Amino acid sequence: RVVTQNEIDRTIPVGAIMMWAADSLPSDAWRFCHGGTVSASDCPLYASRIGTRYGGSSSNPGLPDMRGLFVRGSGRGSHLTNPNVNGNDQFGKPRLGVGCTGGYVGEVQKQQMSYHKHAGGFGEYDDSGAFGNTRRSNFVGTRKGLDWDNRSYFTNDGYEIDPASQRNSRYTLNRPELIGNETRPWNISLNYIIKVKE
Amino acid sequence: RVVTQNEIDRTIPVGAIMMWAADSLPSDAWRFCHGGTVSASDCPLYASRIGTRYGGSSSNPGLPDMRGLFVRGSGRGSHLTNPNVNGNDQFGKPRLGVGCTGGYVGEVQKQQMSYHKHAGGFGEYDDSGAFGNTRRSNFVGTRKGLDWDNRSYFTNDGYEIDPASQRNSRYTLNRPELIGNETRPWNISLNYIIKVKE
Amino acid sequence: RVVTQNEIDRTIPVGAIMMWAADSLPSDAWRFCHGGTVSASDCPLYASRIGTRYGGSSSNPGLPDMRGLFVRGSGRGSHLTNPNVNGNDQFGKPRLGVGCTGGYVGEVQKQQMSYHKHAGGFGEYDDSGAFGNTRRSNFVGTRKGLDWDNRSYFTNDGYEIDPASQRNSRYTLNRPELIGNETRPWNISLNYIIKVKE
Ligand SMILES: [Zn+2]
Repeated sequence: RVVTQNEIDRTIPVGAIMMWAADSLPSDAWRFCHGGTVSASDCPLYASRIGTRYGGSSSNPGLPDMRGLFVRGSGRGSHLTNPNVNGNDQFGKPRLGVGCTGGYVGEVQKQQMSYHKHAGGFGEYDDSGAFGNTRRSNFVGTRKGLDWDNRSYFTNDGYEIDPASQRNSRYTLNRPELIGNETRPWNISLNYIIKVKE
Repeated sequence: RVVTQNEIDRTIPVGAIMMWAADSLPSDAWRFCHGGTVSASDCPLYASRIGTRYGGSSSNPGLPDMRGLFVRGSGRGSHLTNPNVNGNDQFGKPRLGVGCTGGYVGEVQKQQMSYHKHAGGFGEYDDSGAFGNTRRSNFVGTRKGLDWDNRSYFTNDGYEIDPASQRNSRYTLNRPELIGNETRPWNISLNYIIKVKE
Repeated sequence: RVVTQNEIDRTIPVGAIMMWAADSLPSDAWRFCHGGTVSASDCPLYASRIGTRYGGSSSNPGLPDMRGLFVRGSGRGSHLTNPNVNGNDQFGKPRLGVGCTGGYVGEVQKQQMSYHKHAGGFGEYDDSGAFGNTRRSNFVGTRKGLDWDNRSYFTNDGYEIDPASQRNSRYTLNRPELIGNETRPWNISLNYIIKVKE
């Protein structure tokens, strides 16, 4: 059977986004998601379906600016709402779905890390750590001079303190370059492209 | 040359997933990945290629529910298996590829953060921190009353303890809103759509 | 209007990447991003547009190997460059855009977490924590034997120290399975596919 023009938008609707493995595009059917605009007269289905939700004006609708961004599904689906990943576990700690959701379509979220604790390098005999404690074992502390009206002294920020040339295993906090400015998984950077006209 | 119907599935095969920049779809060729079902008689190539791997039944195959989820490649490829990002570094710490992999196709993984350490706000002269230590320098500790049969006292969970109105630089632990319920990178939320019929 | 062959590449250009919800592909128009190669004579537009940027040779151009990887947009766009997510906040801490960027197209980044601090389980009266401190309140410390030429003792790595069967709420550091080998958000694993020929 021979294919007609109405099947084009059916196959890839204007408004759709995919990835692109190079730096330039071969045709004006697609545009980069780099925050430009399109002309509404040039791209009437983009103007009608997307409008100004990514900025611009009705005459020159905005394109998404996805440079630097990861993508997640909008909303919160069955893998996140399952009761078995919500509520608190047997130790009273929230399960890993709690507080995790996509936004509305087009919403941008900043980097974040879950709250979490570490066991400290000092402590005492009583079961009275401000934020919890281990069982008693081979751990240092003092028997002298304890009182309970002090400050909590902060840990450092996870970067190394001593120079690499003077460290060994026990003077090194972390896996190499794990701590930095950004929370993000292993990833490849690609361009995102959006379909704007037939 | 004129295009025939067999080239449709060639160009975008049923089973393919991309992103969508709005809240509704213009045709029934695509469906949202929101965990619905399709009819197998309506969508025979979806029924044959995908079947019940995302749930549903043979008569009404399930759609993926990608709401709230990021996407990674299934498996573990050259960027993760390269020996230069595996094994231990010169300080005995596992390199950043270790333990990092995609799952099988359709597998869902929960949020996670790598193990890591911080330098503590207290310590002693001996090279005997339970979890390691720095070199000796301008760091507080006590010379009195040490013993080694105590508990380790936990750090807090990274949220601020004192109110913003009473903090300054040194009373503030973290970058603003960095700590929260979720580990995730900077991202935009979009819909995912799957091709279900011609 | 009847559709001709030149509209194929227009609709989905060779070089485009999307996702795939199964384990095999129905036609040779697309290939998995599993690090293979294609033949340049079989796939001349792939050879001309992509060349050897993902490896291989001019005669047999390489395919991306996206197995295990997430995707982010290349570059750094308006959501990351906005002055209101850069610079330092009122406490002198860098806002959450600082240091966050996509790479060049095809660049791979390793997992990372932002630097951050926790409040320690010990401290003293003076406003002199090496890495900061809270206000004075109900916090343990010693009044005896302080000096300032010690080491900083490290925290542990966030994994639990005591066995689950012997823990309760206050002996448990973290949300269940939050700490592991990998920093990554909630996600689904899928195949990535790239368009290589008409
Ligand atoms: Zn930490």
